[PDB]
Order: sequence, then structure tokens, then C-alpha cells
Amino acid sequence: IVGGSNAKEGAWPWVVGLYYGGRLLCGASLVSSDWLVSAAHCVYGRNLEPSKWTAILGLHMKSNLTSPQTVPRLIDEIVINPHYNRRRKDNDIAMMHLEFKVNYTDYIQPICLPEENQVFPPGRNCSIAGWGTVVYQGTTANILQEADVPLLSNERCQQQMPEYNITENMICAGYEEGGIDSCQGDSGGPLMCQENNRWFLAGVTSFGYKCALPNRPGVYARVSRFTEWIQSFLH
Amino acid sequence: CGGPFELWEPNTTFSSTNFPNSYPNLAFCVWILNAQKGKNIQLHFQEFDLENINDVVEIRDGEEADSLLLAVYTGPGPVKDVFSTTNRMTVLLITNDVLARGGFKANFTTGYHLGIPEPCKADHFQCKNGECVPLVNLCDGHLHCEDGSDEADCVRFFNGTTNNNGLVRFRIQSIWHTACAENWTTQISNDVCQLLGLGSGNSSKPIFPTDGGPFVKLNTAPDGHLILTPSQQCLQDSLIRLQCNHKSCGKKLAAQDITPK
Ligand SMILES: *[C@@H]1O[C@H](CO)[C@@H](O)[C@H](O)[C@H]1NC(C)=O
Ligand SMILES: *[C@@H]1O[C@H](CO)[C@@H](O)[C@H](O)[C@H]1NC(C)=O
Ligand SMILES: *[C@@H]1O[C@H](CO)[C@@H](O)[C@H](O)[C@H]1NC(C)=O
Ligand SMILES: *[C@@H]1O[C@H](CO)[C@@H](O)[C@H](O)[C@H]1NC(C)=O
Ligand SMILES: *[C@@H]1O[C@H](CO)[C@@H](O)[C@H](O)[C@H]1NC(C)=O
Ligand SMILES: *[C@@H]1O[C@H](CO)[C@@H](O)[C@H](O)[C@H]1NC(C)=O
Ligand SMILES: *[C@@H]1O[C@H](CO)[C@@H](O)[C@H](O)[C@H]1NC(C)=O
Ligand SMILES: *[C@@H]1O[C@H](CO)[C@@H](O)[C@H](O)[C@H]1NC(C)=O
Ligand SMILES: *[C@@H]1O[C@H](CO)[C@@H](O)[C@H](O)[C@H]1NC(C)=O
Repeated sequence: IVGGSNAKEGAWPWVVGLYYGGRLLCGASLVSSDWLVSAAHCVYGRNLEPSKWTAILGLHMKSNLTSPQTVPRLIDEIVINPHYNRRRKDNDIAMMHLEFKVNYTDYIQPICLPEENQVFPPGRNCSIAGWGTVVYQGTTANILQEADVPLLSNERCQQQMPEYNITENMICAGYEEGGIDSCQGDSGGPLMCQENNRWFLAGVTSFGYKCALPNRPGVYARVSRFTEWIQSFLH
Repeated sequence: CGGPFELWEPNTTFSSTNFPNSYPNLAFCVWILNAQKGKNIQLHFQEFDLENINDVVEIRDGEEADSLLLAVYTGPGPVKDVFSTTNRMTVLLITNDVLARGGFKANFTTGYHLGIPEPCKADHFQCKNGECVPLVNLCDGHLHCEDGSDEADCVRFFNGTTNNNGLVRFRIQSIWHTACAENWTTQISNDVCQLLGLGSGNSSKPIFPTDGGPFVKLNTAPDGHLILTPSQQCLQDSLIRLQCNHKSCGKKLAAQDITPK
């Protein structure tokens, strides 16, 4: 996130940080007591050794990991979507399993999944989160950043993104003048949209041309299409 | 980039491009492993030694332009054998522009239902992992199959307006059927809510008897396991219109304040 402010502790009890080799690389979202949902392009080529992925739940600041609210866990299974294609950047979604269960606390809560035949109308503000970068050519952010971006239509996004092929499994979000959008280092970041006092999972950060650019929105994996594929593993 | 291409049964053994010494950088090869109609592919790697995550081998099961993904292998180590499901397998080698490794070497074979073990007949239920459990783990409260398929959905809604609404359609071993509410309590209510992946039991009430199938009588027990007997002896049956709310979804329960800034 480049155009957002710091988040309050406990504001996003589902956004978790995935560390690969003592370094934050990708983000995920708590959906169950032992399962996660993240982008497949960041775990592409690392699903062979799930033990190298340590999930940090309830993370607020990247410098305070010994806090009692933080509950670290280890990954034992990484499932990449079968329809994924790194070249076309389509179906960019993957699930990661936890070794031990995590007790739901005041700072750790699972995110909600959009039900079947539930479409989000364009022009609707959906909040984002993640420990991304505050600028394109810079460094990461120690505090959990968050912002709010409005949704766009597939036709308008395809018209504004000619370098890519926006399929029906993608949902875009961003401002016309830019400035407020996610950037690199925040892969797998959720596109959280409130719906009747509930924050659904309306999108997983898939890719993007360039952040903080006018008329260059960010593309998110439409989770409403992969609802049954995610629920198949939650059982 | 311009290495080998589609092969057939007489041509199984193939290197990547220069497996004896090392593969070049920025390579993008493809080995479309064809077969006969109804014969899958079993790709066994005789040797595998590549670079880190930056160099991977993507194995697909396309059969058309809508290709799927089977496995992504990288790094040195003996990789598992990939079992296809169609008569076409696409192997993509994506390499970086530095630190070139040796390569790999694999040969495939055709057959019928390779990988998937032979399902045992004569009333033997086979879960997704292949383990056989005839009646010892057929939705009874055990975990014989390690993949969790032995506890598959033996209960679901029926004629429901929204997602979290419907009937009490159950299934003991094979046949699906509804249930009655002669001794319906909140305990079994929240039990069947949790079994369907829902929250706490809400207001549930019948309307009128309409289904004549083998209805079941749900009973409670102090040990935790539910005892149900699908007996066809009941008058003025009550079809439970199960209306149960969702689980504890992403509701911010922290002590956040109000600040429109
Ligand atoms: C972690 O949080 C505690 C809370 O008081 C603070 O004292 C400490 O300085 C923090 N550590 C870092 C590295 O920010
Ligand atoms: C979580 O809840 C279980 C069940 O009450 C309890 O045994 C356990 O101590 C709790 N904490 C952890 C870290 O599992
Ligand atoms: C979305 O948020 C922007 C500011 O970030 C605001 O100007 C706009 O009115 C909001 N849209 C809706 C529909 O609330
Ligand atoms: C996007 O892909 C679809 C599917 O092949 C194709 O029909 C369409 O013409 C493509 N659009 C662009 C702009 O490449
Ligand atoms: C196997 O490869 C040889 C060498 O190119 C070729 O002549 C032969 O036709 C191939 N066998 C097939 C395609 O079944
Ligand atoms: C690949 O070659 C090895 C070496 O003999 C062989 O054991 C294996 O069966 C081959 N894989 C096939 C035929 O799928
Ligand atoms: C469900 O709806 C179908 C639609 O015709 C009807 O035939 C059936 O009797 C209904 N079942 C119940 C239990 O209402
Ligand atoms: C409920 O259980 C009791 C247990 O004896 C039984 O007599 C009764 O017929 C059942 N049904 C109703 C509607 O009470
Ligand atoms: C049942 O659902 C309704 C829906 O608004 C809710 O108001 C009510 O509190 C729920 N009752 C219980 C017992 O959960």
C-alpha cells in the first residue's frame, strides 16, 4: 500500500504474514482454523518444502513478534490452483495448510468467503491491507498499512489494461488518478469489502502494471469464482 | 527455446536440452507427451537437478487450450512421479538468465488408470486417497482415511432459498433421506449446524409432511456421538426447515474506536 495510513491493532485479524527463510515475502488471509488463502504466483516454485513457510497470525508490527497476541504456525501443505497459469496470470490463487490449530482470539479471526451468486457492484469501496511498500522504488513498511480502493468493471479494467488479458476470474480496483493502491511485496493481499457488518474476501492480489500510477488499477483474483474450490479444503 | 517437441510411445526417453553437461539459460522448452484415446501418462524422472525457485519445471495435463497444472518441480532431489488424467501432458522448462544447472532426464509410459489404485468391489468404499473402508468410516465419526474424504458430505440442504437454508436431508450409508423433529432440541440443532459448517442453531420449524422417503429420527447422547435410525414408522412427520446462521466470520471484535480521518 502506497497511499494508506497505519492500521490499528486488531483491525484486520485475518491478514497474516508469510515468512520464507526469515523474510516476509507474501501475504495470506485466515479463512479457517488450519487453512489460508494466498496468491499462487508468490508460492510458485516453493510448494515443495512447506516447512520453510512460517505463518505469523495476528501480526501488527514487523518488529514485535514476541507479543502474546502473535501466534506463529508452520505450513505442512501448499495447494496451488490447477487452472493457474503464470504466463497468463489467471487463476492466481493458492491455499496453505497449517500444522496445528490456532485458537480464535481478539486479534485472530477468520475472514469471510463470498457465497455463490454474490456479485460485488463496481464503484464500491473495498479496504486492503498488508505489509507492502510505501512507494514503488523503496522499502517495505514496518507497521501494517491499509487503504480503501473502489471497485471497477471488467470492461473498464480491460480498456485501461491493454497489456494484459483480464479474464472473468479477475476483479480490479483502484482510483482514476491512482496514488492509493497496493504495490510489490504485498502479494496475496486480500481485497476486503464490508457487506452487512461482515468483511468478505472479494479478491486476492494477483498482479499489476505499476503502483501509484493514474488509470493503472490493480488486478485481484476473483475469489467468488473459486468459492467451492476453497470450501472443498475447509472440510 | 527451440528444443524438443511432442513425442509418442516409441520415443519416451528424452533429455531437457543438454542434460549431459548443463542446460542453457533463458530456455523455454515443451514436451507434449501424447498417448492413445483413454490412456494417461506416467512421467517418471530418472534424474532431476535444477536451480532454485527461479528455475522450475511446470507439468500440465492440458488436452486443449485450457491447460491445468499437475506439479511444479525445482531444486535438486528425487521428485515424485506425476500421473496424468488425459492422453496429453505438457512439460514446460522455465529458466532464468544466470546460474545454469545440469538438467533432468525422464521417460513416460501409457496405460489405463495409472496412479489411481484399483477400487475394491463388493461393497468397499474407496476414499480419494485410495484407502478402503466398507462401513467402518462411512460418516460415523472416525478418521480412517487420512485425507479426510471418509467424512465427506453425507448431509446437505434441500429446497433452500439462500445458502444457509434448506431441509435436513441426511444419508446414513448410501441412500439420502430427510428426518423428523419428534424430539428436536437445540443440542442436535447446533450439532447439525456445525456438521454443515454453520454457526449456532437458530429458529427452526417444520411446515407440513411432504416427503415419503426413509425419514430418520435424530437422537442425542451424552458422549457426543449422535444416534439416528431411519425407521419408516412415524405419523404427522415434521420436515425441519433448517435455518442456521453462518459461523464466526470476519467481524472486527477488537476495541477499535471511531475516527473518520
Ligand atoms: C515492542 O513493543 C513493546 C511494547 O511496549 C516496546 O516496548 C518495544 O520497544 C517494541 N519493540 C520494537 C522492536 O519495536
Ligand atoms: C486452545 O484451546 C484448547 C481447547 O480449550 C486448549 O486446550 C489450548 O490450551 C488453547 N491454546 C492453544 C495454544 O492451543
Ligand atoms: C470511497 O472512498 C473515497 C475516499 O477514499 C470517497 O471519496 C468516496 O465517496 C467513497 N465512495 C463511496 C461509495 O462511499
Ligand atoms: C483475451 O483473451 C480472450 C480469450 O482467448 C480473447 O477472446 C480476447 O480477444 C483477448 N483479448 C485481448 C485484448 O487480448
Ligand atoms: C520417434 O522418433 C523418431 C526420430 O525422430 C521418429 O522417426 C519416429 O517416427 C518417432 N516415433 C513416433 C513419432 O511414434
Ligand atoms: C523411466 O525410466 C526408468 C529407468 O528404467 C524406468 O524404471 C521407468 O519405468 C521409466 N518411466 C516410465 C516408463 O514411465
Ligand atoms: C422441492 O422442490 C421440488 C420442485 O418441484 C419438489 O418436486 C419437491 O417435492 C420439493 N421437496 C420438498 C421437500 O419440499
Ligand atoms: C420423543 O421421545 C419420547 C421418548 O420416550 C417418545 O416417547 C416420543 O414419542 C418422541 N416423540 C415426541 C413427539 O415426543
Ligand atoms: C436468527 O437469525 C436472525 C437474523 O437476523 C437474528 O436476528 C437472530 O438473532 C438469530 N437467532 C439466533 C438464536 O441466533
